[PDB]
Amino acid sequence: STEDAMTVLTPLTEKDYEGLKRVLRSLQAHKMAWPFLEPVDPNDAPDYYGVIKEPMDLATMEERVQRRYYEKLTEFVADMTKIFDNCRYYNPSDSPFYQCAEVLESFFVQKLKGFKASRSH
Ligand SMILES: Cn1cnc(Nc2ccc(CCN)cc2)c(Cl)c1=O
Repeated sequence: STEDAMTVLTPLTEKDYEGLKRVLRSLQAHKMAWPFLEPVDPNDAPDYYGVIKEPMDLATMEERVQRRYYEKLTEFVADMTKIFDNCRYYNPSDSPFYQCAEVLESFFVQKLKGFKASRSH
């Protein structure tokens, strides 16, 4: 679709980055975002960094958004998707972390669809 190819192909502008920061800020303020605000503490999960290849967290993405790290929206979505995929990979489905990744990813998808619609019209 128009938004699909534009997500893959259209380079991010300074205007887009205003939308990326807003989406991220709305995630950081969500009540179920508490496990993803900062990197996982390895004292809380000893084997986490031995099994998770590419860890990710909202503070790392905030730094990358600040430094204009992302060139395409797909790269931004890929980093965010890693946060939730890493969580559901390491934790059981009845874990509070797992449940948070399910709620927050749905919330992110709602906000991402709003951002994609604002770039095209
Ligand atoms: C297994 N596992 C553990 N903790 C997670 N988040 C998280 C990050 C930081 C803090 C407090 C910071 N000292 C608490 C929880 C995730 Cl996401 C996870 O999967």
